[PDB]
Amino acid sequence: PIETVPVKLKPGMDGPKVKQWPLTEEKIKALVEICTEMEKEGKISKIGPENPYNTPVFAIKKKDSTKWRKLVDFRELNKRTQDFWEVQLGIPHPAGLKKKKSVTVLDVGDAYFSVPLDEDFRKYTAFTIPSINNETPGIRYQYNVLPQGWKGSPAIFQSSMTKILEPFKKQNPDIVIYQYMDDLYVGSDLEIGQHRTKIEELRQHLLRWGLTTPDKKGYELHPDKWTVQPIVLPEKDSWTVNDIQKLVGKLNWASQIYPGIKVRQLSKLLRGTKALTEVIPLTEEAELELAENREILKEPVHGVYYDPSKDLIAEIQKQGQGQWTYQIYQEPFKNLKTGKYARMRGAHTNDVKQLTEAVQKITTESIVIWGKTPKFKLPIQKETWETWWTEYWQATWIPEWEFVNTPPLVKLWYQ
Amino acid sequence: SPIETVPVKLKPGMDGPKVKQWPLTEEKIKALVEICTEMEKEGKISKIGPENPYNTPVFAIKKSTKWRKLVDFRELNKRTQDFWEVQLGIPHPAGLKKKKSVTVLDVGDAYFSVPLDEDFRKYTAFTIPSINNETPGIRYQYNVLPQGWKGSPAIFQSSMTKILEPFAAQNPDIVICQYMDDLYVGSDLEIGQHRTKIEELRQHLLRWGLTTPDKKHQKEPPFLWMGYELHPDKWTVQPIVLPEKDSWTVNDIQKLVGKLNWASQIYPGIKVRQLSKLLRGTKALTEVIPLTEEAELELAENREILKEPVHGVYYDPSKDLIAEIQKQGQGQWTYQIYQEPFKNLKTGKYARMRGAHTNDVKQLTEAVQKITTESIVIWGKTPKFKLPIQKETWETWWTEYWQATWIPEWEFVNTPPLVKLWYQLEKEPIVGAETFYVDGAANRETKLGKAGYVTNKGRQKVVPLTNTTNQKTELQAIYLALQDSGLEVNIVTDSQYALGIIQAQPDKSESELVNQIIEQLIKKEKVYLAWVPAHKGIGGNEQ
Ligand SMILES: N#Cc1cc2c(Oc3ccccc3OCCn3ccc(=O)[nH]c3=O)cccn2c1
Repeated sequence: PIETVPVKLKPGMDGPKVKQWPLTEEKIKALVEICTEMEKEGKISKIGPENPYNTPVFAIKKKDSTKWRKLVDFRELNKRTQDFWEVQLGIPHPAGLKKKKSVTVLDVGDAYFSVPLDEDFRKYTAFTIPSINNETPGIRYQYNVLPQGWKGSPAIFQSSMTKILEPFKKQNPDIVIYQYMDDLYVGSDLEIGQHRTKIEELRQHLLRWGLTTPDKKGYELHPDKWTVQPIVLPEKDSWTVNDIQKLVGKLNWASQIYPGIKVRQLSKLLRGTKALTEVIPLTEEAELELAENREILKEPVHGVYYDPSKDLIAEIQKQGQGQWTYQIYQEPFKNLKTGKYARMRGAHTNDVKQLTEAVQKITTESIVIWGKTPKFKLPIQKETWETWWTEYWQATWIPEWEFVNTPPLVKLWYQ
Repeated sequence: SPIETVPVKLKPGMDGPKVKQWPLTEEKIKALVEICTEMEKEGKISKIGPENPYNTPVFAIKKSTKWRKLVDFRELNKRTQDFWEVQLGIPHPAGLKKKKSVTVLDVGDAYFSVPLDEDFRKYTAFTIPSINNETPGIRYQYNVLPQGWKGSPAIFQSSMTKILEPFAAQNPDIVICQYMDDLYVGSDLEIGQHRTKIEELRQHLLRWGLTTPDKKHQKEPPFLWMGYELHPDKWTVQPIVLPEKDSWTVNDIQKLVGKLNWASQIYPGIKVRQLSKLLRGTKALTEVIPLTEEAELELAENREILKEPVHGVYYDPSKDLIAEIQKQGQGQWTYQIYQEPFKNLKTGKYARMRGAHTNDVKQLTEAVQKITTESIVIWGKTPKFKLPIQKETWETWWTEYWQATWIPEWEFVNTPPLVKLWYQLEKEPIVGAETFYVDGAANRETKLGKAGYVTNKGRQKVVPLTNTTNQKTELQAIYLALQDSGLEVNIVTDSQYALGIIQAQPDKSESELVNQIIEQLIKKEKVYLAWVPAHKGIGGNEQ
């Protein structure tokens, strides 16, 4: 009977009105079955035509063993309710989580289902289960309880979460716990063995207060290695004209980021019109430029800090051999974080799956470091991604994304 | 009427429409009273008092031989709350499943058979005027869903669905499809049983106030629905008419392209490239556009395709879903979706309008995505693909493409025109080959440019150019090096543009210059294109 926490949209902001993407017959049936039981438990209820709002709904298999889950793209509602979960109720972000050696993630979204939602706000939680070939109008539900995927749900459950976590935070004062959406990030410096046992302690402390947590045992994420990776120049015994050409061009690109790089001595080495395959020995004066530009290329950039008022931007580029690379930034050439994602050797691997897994890997790291997700510039056809991104999505959140139609001129510069 | 009403509001911070009934045609006013009295008799409207209930204008017109009442609700519609959108998408016949008997039923008075929320009935007020002094000033409000109102279609559809819900549970075997004011009941029962259930449904709807067709079910197959001919065991588009003229306006080319596209869903081979190119001018609709020789060929070829009727089958969920793609002409592609060879569920085409340079493999990848989307929309699954491309051809492409592409389950089809990589650039420089240092430039004002090269062997050439762009000369310099080199050549350019076009490995383009470069690249045994930063001085090409 907990009094509903009233939610008000920003003045001048109407509710979300997003279309429902067409789905497989298999996925529609799983949603109808899930929603039928959710309606039976009072979590959701059907609505009439006087509700014009809609939020897209999808189906994933997190456990992947006869386990269909419902995922709602509350991205638009999150933007139009930002003042509620970013100003009125705000979950502060710890900066010590990135310093901890191991950070385990736990799903705690089931706690929101007990808390009711304000009757006046339930209109904006509306979603539609689509019908195949428009044979019938969709099935229209709205949430009566706190909806998972909405950023206002953990902000409302914030006080209840802090109260439940208080005994565990007391016995373990050095463990950092952060709540982003439906997931609890738990960071410590302990040995992996006793870290997992301490995580199992928190899992049982959460359980004895009525908070269910998936017990499928999402490996631990170690953020000590996280850094802006250094740009590496090729290392060869003997050099050719072409290898020095690729070297001069790469350092000219780094001049936009790293100033103080000089290639003129290397440019003097390649002067007369010569064959690319012609092996030109390295002069000592230009060799000094290679060593001077290897040293300055391992120092971090200057004047690169995170801006809380600006959004994060993540660019992924495909390097081949089942490997991808990424750069998180806010202003161009000022990289807050770079890295590379390489899928473990797998015959089942596909380009979309690797990009999907990369986006989830990048978003999680970005959540741990900054407490908010970036907007991805995805190297994929728009309609291709919008069709198959749900097939490998194992996360409860969905980051913003757009699609790049302009190719990268040189892939090797990032790698 | 016992149907439960739907609560309707006005948009926040708005009030009822208070328009005035300016027109005062005495002839029409009497005919309006004759309708409003016999419509008040049926309870669809009710006279209202002098207390301001706002006002909405009314007019009269004649199509029987009876005048009709029209109420301009645009002001109300602007002030009414938004509703859930009635799906614009219509079911495609290729997705429907064959039913032994299909019955179409139309509701006579749809919106006037469904009530309206009482608190919202004041805003529907309207005035019947009188030219006489001491004007009687007849006033009325709507008790049912008015015509041309914003919420009438969505409220009717949900009310109809809630009315069908008891019948559907009692009779789960029958299948009812709802579209606007129509119901399409399909059953695999014996015809005598089917006709009993239909009359049972008509009685159901009459108890709720919904008129159903008399004369049993006034619907004889085939059915003409949304430009589709629907038959018991087949479907096809309603007959297409292609006009023959001497002059063609932009209006006529639009209508012709539309009718051609509509035929593409069943008639295989339709092309609309050259005809749509005439529309690329996008001038005023009234202007007359001269037909080209290639567009008149497409129309003659399309008229030959439409000369003999072709039909399509319905979906059988028990069987596999297959789609076959064939390349057509200049980047146009045609696909056919079937479950059995001689009978196709539907057909279609794909064209790559966006972009100036592309290759065949990328267009085929895009076509599969288009078919994958359409198959999900119509049948809730993706099809098995029969594609005219070797696996090693596709595998070589996606492993080195900068984007990510998903290749579904597919088998090879040896029916030409096949899809192949006409050329592949070298990844490392070629030893024992000449090295062409190319560069091109032009002045924007003069439009006069020059392109040339300087080889390692000392060979040099400069060719003048007129009416060119810096990009057109940067590609021209590479074309020169290709013309003047052996079957193995190393080219070095300072143009990220020219490097970009070539490294994308296109096999066709709009610019004639790129087409000639593709020809040389195909002729050459080995080509290594490399890039260096301009103005560093290493290139040494100064013109
Ligand atoms: N006017 C019109 C019209 C009829 C229909 C329609 O008919 C069906 C209704 C329920 C089940 C299967 C159906 O049809 C399946 C295919 N079919 C269609 C016609 C026929 O005679 N036999 C047959 O098996 C469905 C969708 C749009 N429609 C538009």
